[PDB]
Amino acid sequence: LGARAKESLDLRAHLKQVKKEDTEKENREVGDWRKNIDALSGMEGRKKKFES
Amino acid sequence: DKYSEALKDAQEKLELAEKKATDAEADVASLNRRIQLVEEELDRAQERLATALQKLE
Repeated sequence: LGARAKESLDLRAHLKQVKKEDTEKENREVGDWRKNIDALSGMEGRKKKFES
Repeated sequence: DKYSEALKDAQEKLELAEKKATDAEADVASLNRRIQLVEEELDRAQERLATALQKLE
């Protein structure tokens, strides 16, 4: 019985570990980066173009 | 004679008044453009603040 249980759980843990490997490789470089809008106060009012 | 001297004084006054009018009109236009810029910028600040408060929630 212990052998049956070990074989089943070992196969399960082998698939579990192969699944972990992908997460181990990278974990953050999949998300995009920050580019929020803020500041810009110092820019001038009479734009060099007429969309002012 | 009196009307001639009065005309000179009135006309020089006109020139200076016109020059001040042109100066101040250009200043007003520049200020209007700048306050438009600052108003829209304040609007930008508002939307981004809203985004931050919803994301934080």
